[PDB]
Amino acid sequence: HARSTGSYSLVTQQPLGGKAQFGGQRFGEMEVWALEAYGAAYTLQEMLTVKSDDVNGRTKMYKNIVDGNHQMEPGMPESFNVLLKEIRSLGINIELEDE
Amino acid sequence: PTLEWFLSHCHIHKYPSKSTLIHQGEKAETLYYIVKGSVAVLIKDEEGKEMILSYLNQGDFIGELGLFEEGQERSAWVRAKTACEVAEISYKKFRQLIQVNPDILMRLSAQMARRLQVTSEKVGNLAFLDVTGRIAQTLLNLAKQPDAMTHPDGMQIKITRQEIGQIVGCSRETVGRILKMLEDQNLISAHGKTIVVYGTR
Amino acid sequence: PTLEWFLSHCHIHKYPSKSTLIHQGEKAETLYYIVKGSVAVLIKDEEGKEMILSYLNQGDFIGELGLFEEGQERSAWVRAKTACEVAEISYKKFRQLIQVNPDILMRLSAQMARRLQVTSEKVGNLAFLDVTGRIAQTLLNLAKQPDAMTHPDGMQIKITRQEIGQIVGCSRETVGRILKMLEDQNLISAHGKTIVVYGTR
Amino acid sequence: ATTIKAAKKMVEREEAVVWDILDEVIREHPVLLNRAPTLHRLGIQAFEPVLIEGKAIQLHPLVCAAYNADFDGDQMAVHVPLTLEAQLEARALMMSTNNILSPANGEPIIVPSQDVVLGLYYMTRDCVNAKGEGMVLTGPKEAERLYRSGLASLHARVKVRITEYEKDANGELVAKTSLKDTTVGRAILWMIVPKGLPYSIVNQALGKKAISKMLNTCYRILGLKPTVIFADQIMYTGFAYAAR
Amino acid sequence: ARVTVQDAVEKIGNRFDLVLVAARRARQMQVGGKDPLVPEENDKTTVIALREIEEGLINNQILDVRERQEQQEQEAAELQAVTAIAEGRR
Amino acid sequence: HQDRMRRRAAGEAPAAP
Amino acid sequence: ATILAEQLEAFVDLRDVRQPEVKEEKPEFDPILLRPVDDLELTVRSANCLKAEAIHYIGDLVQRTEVELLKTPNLGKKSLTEIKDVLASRGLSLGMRLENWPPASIAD
Amino acid sequence: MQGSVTEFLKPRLVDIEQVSSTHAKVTLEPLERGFGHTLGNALRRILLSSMPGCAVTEVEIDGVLHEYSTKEGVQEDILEILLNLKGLAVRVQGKDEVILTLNKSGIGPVTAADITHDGDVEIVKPQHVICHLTDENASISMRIKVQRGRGYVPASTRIHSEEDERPIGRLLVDACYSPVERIAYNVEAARVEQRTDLDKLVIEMETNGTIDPEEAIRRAATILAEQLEAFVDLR
Amino acid sequence: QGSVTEFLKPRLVDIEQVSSTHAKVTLEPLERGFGHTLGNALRRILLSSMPGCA
Ligand SMILES: Nc1ncnc2c1ncn2[C@@H]1O[C@@H]2COP(=O)(O)O[C@H]2[C@H]1O
Ligand SMILES: Nc1ncnc2c1ncn2[C@@H]1O[C@@H]2COP(=O)(O)O[C@H]2[C@H]1O
Repeated sequence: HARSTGSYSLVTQQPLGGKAQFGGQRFGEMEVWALEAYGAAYTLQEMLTVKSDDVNGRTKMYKNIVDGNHQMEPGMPESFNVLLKEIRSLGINIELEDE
Repeated sequence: PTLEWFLSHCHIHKYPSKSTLIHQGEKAETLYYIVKGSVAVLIKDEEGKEMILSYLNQGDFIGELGLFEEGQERSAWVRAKTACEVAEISYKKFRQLIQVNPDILMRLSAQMARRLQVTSEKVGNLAFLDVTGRIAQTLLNLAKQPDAMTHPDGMQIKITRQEIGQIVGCSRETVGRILKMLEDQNLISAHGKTIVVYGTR
Repeated sequence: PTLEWFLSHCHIHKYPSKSTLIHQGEKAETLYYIVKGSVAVLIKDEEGKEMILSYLNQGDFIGELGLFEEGQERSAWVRAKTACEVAEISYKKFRQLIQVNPDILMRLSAQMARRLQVTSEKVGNLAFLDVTGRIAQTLLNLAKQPDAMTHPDGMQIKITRQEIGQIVGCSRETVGRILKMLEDQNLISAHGKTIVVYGTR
Repeated sequence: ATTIKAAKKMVEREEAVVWDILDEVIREHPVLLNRAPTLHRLGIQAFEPVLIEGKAIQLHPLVCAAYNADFDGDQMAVHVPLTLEAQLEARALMMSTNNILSPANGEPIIVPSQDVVLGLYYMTRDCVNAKGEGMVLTGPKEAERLYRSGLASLHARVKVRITEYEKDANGELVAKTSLKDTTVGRAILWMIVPKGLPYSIVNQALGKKAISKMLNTCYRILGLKPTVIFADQIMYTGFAYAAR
Repeated sequence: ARVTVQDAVEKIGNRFDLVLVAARRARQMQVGGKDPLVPEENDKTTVIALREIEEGLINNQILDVRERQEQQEQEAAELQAVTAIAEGRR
Repeated sequence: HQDRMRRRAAGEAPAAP
Repeated sequence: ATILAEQLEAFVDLRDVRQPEVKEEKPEFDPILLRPVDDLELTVRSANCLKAEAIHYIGDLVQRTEVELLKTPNLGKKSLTEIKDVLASRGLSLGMRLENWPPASIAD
Repeated sequence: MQGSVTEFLKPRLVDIEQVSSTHAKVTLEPLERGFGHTLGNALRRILLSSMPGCAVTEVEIDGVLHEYSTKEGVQEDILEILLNLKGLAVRVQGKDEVILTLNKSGIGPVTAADITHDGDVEIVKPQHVICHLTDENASISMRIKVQRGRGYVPASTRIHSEEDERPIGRLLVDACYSPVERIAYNVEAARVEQRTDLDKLVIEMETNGTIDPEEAIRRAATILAEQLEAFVDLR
Repeated sequence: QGSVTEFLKPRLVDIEQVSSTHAKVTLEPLERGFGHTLGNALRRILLSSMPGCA
């Protein structure tokens, strides 16, 4: 079995696996700490955003390796920008801020 | 490529069909550059028969020998085969374009190398290969031309036997007598001007 | 002047007679220049017949066509006629001298113009002029060459009966027949290779 | 192809699938072999992918000690880096040729397994059980048995190490400007080490434990290249004599 | 193993440094085209395929390093400004 | 570590900060 | 044993001058040929005559010849020389073979 | 054949890279799945067995009775004197056995050029030192002999006791009759840009100097061909 | 070097036809060493290098 492209949910926005299409290997947390030990960086944030959660950063990347270019930096995760509203309905206000 | 910075300060003139761009005997004081179309280079003798050396399409220069050594004469004739547009730049102003862009000189001097070869190889064709051999190659050359007419059996071309003698260098009678000579051996076919060869494709 | 600035980065290396300065098939990574003597350049067919395109005497360059466009091969064969001293300069280090001084390139491409005029105007004479006319013009052409020795009666040159046919475009048998014919009429002279013509000057 | 869309209808699901640039597309793009579970970090290493006919993932035999898995019917997933930044890190610390020693202690974790060690222990074999020391110039000469200073070790002396084996023969070999009495098997691997870095190995039966202290000192002074090269001839001469 | 890889970690007294040396610059070379690369074509990888060479890789540019230069926010601020890059069809 | 780098556009950005 | 003999005839010094293997393999194609005739910029006239003569792609026209297309009382010589003019830029011309044609269709 | 029975391509020699006068290269591209180990083994037992050539066999040094003995006038012992006699280049025209003499007295390592010149035997390596003197009294004089044989036989296998055709004087030394020193063959399934089942036969050979690497390949191969006359024809 | 018929040339001395399916032919002039190198370079030349019909 091998998967490269497939369908995605709405609120969840994650790689699935239908019938005709295969399924993607879920990068378990057990393989996250083993990577942090090396002291990496970009190869850790990718297995959290574009390669799963991030949606608008997944489509833009697909149009970068087709012409022989390079994909830019991912954006803000979808499971994070919705949490801001999820917590907002709990009588508590949350607001982002730069420097 | 070469087009980049060169056609910004020229002099459009355009030369009609069967015109005279270069006159063998005059002083070279004007450089030429082909933009669109084509042109044939040939020379004449004491009679009137012509002899085409090689064809030069677009992206080629015309008369660039009189640039290095001042005080020269036109080597060969340059008759415009079809309607083509050629620019005009004096050698005096051309030397100033090199000081600001030596790359332009690297292009013109690069084509002079290939032309020196195709001209030398043309001489050998008039010493080794005979009438039958030289014309045989012409049949395939005309078939590759855009004006060639494809044929289910082979290739159909429309060219007078007078022009052929100006390419291979011979009479018009020999071209015809030999043309039908290959017909008896079942190799090609001809019906006036239509020459349908076999083996192609 | 500029010539002296060119010999400041050369590699003096003498080449014996019947040597090989240019081998058709190898990679062009060395520019050659003639200081003294002379060298000949010719090609071959499928049988064994040679074909000299043009001769190169002292003050000329050897193998300069593979300089403009990087990534080429030796066109024709270049055999050392006599003991000549030739310099050596890689094309890589040469291109760097052009970007800083295009004038050096103005010298090399200056000799490539004359080598094209004596070839284009020669083809015409090899299609109309007969054996008598073609050879006649050749005698005067070789007399104008710097390698020619002054003769009390006329001019003394050294050329085989093959090289002559390679210039006028004909067989080697025909050359020998006419050559001996002019000897009976007391017009020229021949004793193997040395041909002393009369009427010149 | 000239269009991504046109190529999409090419390798769909028909009998039009044909090999092409598949060889060049994968040259310098390492992959992370993840065999769960993963305790330390050796569970996720990087190797240069090579195309091979089959429907299985071939794994290195010497690295099996890290993935602690057998080829009885297991299963392992593989990941592929997209960003170039990760592609560089895959050849910086994720690769296996740079993680030879053990982070915990300091002893080489990667050591000969079953076959690679069998071929070495076979070629490096004597017979011991000697008597003492004597002139011995003619009479004995029994194969390549271990001895102090006698047998064919003095009878057959050759300058070059080339002409020695052939018809199976041992004698005196020149190594580190000194005189020694060993066989062709006792100096078949101990002669390729000085090729890169000269050392000194005590005369003892080369085993799985003996090499452990060797790789360690072959990494103290030099970098990582001069030490990984030695782990090449060990594999070749590991499955050769293990078949005869 | 690989070509000139252990030589880059021995020349300088650090390993984590060599990372970004051929990371934030390598990925930047592609998003900026190829013109920013002023060094000669000599320092370039070699890929054997169809009797020719393609790609480019890196790890052969690290030669003239320095301490303090630019911050870290401008690396991709004026980079994508001077060159936009995209993909068009006929 | 983010202090030192290896960019400067290979000689086209040292005059950019 | 005869097979082995021929496997050594090159050492017995025999007059056999034959080249071993001079094959050049580099699988390539021209997907641009799979493009319709609506990429050459034509007029409504030709856009209605060709499609009426079973011409939907540029590969269905090149296979024919400009000597039999003159027989049809719905074409001409100016409707053929105009096509070849545009084909000059694409790199195609009348009288050339095709590969992998027709493209993806309804394979039975 | 004419009846079309082969249907397979037959390999053939094309180029011989002569990097030296003894060592060269013998390539063989045209190969199939099976013939790679066939030719690599059908000649392996010949270039390391059925090879003429010639080398040192017996050396009778004046003042020397045996090998374990000593010699006054030399730096190294007799044991090392025979050591540098295995790699001695010798090329005799047409003779099964030739005897050479060596008469030189003084100071200076005796070379191969000191041996009496003969219009028959050719010395490829004249700058080959075999002994070393020490003083005035130091003087060597032996009658080295080179003959033909068959293969390679060490001096430890061709030895019996202290009695022989000429005990006193002679000194048993390794005789490398076969011109070839060693032969190795590696299949190594090459992965060319195209075909998969493509392999080449790399024949590594390093002769001594008795014959030419070019004629050595054909010679050893012809011998094998002289063993198939009762198959291809015989009728 | 020499090279002048130093070895014996194999010749068909006698054939044996025990059956119409299996036979036992044999050559006589064979030196000690060619009875194995010629047998190994043939054992793998009749396991797939044979046409036939089916
Ligand atoms: N065989 C040829 N091939 C290309 N160009 C030519 C040929 N013969 C003559 N010419 C050109 O005709 C020109 C006549 O004037 P120029 O001497 O200035 O330069 C000459 C060449 O550029
Ligand atoms: N007709 C000719 N006139 C002048 N030089 C020539 C001629 N033909 C060949 N040459 C020279 O011969 C050389 C052969 O090698 P190159 O290609 O490097 O460069 C070639 C030219 O410089």
